[PDB]
Amino acid sequence: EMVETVCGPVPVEQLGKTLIHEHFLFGYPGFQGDVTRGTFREDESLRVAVEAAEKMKRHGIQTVVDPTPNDCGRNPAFLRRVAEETGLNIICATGYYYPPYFQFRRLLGTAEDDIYDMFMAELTEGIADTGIKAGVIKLASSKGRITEYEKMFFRAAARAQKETGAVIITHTQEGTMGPEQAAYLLEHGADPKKIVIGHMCGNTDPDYHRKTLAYGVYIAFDCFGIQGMVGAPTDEERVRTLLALLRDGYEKQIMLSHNTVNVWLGRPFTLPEPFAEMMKNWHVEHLFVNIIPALKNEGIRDEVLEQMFIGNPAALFS
Amino acid sequence: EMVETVCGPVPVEQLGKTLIHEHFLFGYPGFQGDVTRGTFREDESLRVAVEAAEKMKRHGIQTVVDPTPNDCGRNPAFLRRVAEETGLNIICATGYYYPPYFQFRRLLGTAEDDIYDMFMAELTEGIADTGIKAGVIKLASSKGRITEYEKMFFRAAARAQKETGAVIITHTQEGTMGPEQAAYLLEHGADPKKIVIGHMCGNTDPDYHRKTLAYGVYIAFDCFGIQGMVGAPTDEERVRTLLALLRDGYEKQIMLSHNTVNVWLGRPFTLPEPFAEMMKNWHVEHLFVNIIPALKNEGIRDEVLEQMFIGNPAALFS
Ligand SMILES: CCCC(=O)N[C@H]1CCOC1=O
Ligand SMILES: CCCC(=O)N[C@H]1CCOC1=O
Ligand SMILES: [Fe+3]
Ligand SMILES: [Fe+3]
Ligand SMILES: [O-]
Ligand SMILES: [O-]
Ligand SMILES: [Zn+2]
Ligand SMILES: [Zn+2]
Repeated sequence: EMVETVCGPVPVEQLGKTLIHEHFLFGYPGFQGDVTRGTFREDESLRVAVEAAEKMKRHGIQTVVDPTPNDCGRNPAFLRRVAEETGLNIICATGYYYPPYFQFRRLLGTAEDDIYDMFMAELTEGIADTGIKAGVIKLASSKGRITEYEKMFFRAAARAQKETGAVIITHTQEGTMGPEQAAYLLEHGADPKKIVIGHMCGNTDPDYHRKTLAYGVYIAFDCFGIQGMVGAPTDEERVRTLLALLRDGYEKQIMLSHNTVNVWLGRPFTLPEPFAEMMKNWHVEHLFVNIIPALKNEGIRDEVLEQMFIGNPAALFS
Repeated sequence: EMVETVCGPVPVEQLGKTLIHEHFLFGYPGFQGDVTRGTFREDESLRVAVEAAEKMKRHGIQTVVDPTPNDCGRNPAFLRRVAEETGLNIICATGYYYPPYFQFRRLLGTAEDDIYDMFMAELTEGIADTGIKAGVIKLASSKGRITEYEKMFFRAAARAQKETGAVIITHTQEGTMGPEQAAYLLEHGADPKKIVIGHMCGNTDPDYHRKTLAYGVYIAFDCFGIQGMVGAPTDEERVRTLLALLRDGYEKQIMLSHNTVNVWLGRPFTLPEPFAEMMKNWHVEHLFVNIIPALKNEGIRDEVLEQMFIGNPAALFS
């Protein structure tokens, strides 16, 4: 029926056309240490975010999932300000990026319990004093493995999902562990229809994807526009991969996004022109402007795309 | 002549009796993600900190070095409030606890430069907008090695020390790398008389210490009261070790402290009773009330102790 957004509960029927994975703000853990050179300018950042939101509304986006983790600068009140200004629905996450705070607590024996308690509080009571609840649980695993640290979060996540029916969204590292993540969450009682395995576009072998899809989870091709960095494949390889699965009838299990960071937290930087040109398409219109057109030209039907941006999010949250 | 404190520049002659290593606030990196259950209560925390400061003043402490790293909740304005209330001098640090924020920047090729630039700005311009400058650079290495990540900070630190004459204070992990740290900083032009190698009390082999002292650096026995946790020796083993070096004439190179955390950031916790009893003496009076008395009884002279708490800090900062 309902999903919690940064502006409170909203009917799932009303979510409409949705990007499953975008960041208004994001910083890599440790950004907070770099405050003297990386101080947060709220009014300018709000301007950039409101601009990004409007752009999305231009292409009929009514809802955005912003899964920024707790230790990556998640800022619910700021997201609420963006939503209040634009009418955009924004759903935020509870979760951590892929030690030693939770490692210390593991020494105390309470760590996995504390993580569960955190998920429950943020899903059912509210984030800090913002009075905002998260709508998704955010998980991430490492390249080629789900570490013992990460598994605590996975187990906590599963446990929390059973109580709340919250959606789980995942991050996979460099195209690994898709099936392992799905299998492990299912072992601990999670519901596949409530799970999105993210960053699947980081692997070009459609066999890998089918292995993941066999579990009945959603997968996200959510890194469109990211090329030539962090061992990423090109958008063409993504399209090629995506086409294979669409033709094989998997549309009810696939969702698309860019994983943009519209305001970087911490110290400003400039990608060097080696990297810069390859990333030039990493913005929130790129799906609408460049990717979807190519898909049409390869005979993907509007009924199919609507399953991805409208039907799938709707089913996911219902 | 002068050292920067949280209340601005102060003549070194006026620093007086000094604890080289205590924390008013501290949290392990990642504490900020646990905001919903670990929210910071400023007025209560300020009360506890002011209490801790008064305790120290009772035993003639005029100056405290608080080397809380940037990503561990370092809060200069808060420290300034404690100092303004108590007349205590508090010197704070610039530095990081022992990825991926600075790992990402290493991908950009600017990381070590950015770190240096951060040290320079915080030593010579100010921390954020607080108008407070750090008085020490804070470094830490891992158990049994100084990683390539950590070396960036070491090289940045050395470089900064040459420009500013700032003091470097270090953390060693479980009694390793003392001599390596000293040797590496010296290779890059750091001045041994401006370096304190911390957590030396984590190793009980006085040969290890002498190896470190041969470089002409200060060493800190700064974990008094910490027992039965993370490879910590007992205070008795510390005393035994300390006595060997005092009798061998190293007093001009040794300093003492407790490495207290008076307000933990993040989620409150309680130590289990197995751990809790061993740690019962971990407070800022313990040196004064239990350790120094034992040293007197083993015939350590007041002239010697004064070299440690007064002469050494004074020489260190001058
Ligand atoms: C420039 C490299 C790509 C990148 O940083 N993507 C961001 C999006 C949010 O989480 C990520 O790591
Ligand atoms: C309870 C274990 C001991 C402990 O927490 N020491 C703290 C002091 C400050 O930096 C440390 O890591
Ligand atoms: Fe992301
Ligand atoms: Fe410390
Ligand atoms: O991401
Ligand atoms: O410490
Ligand atoms: Zn991700
Ligand atoms: Zn330390």
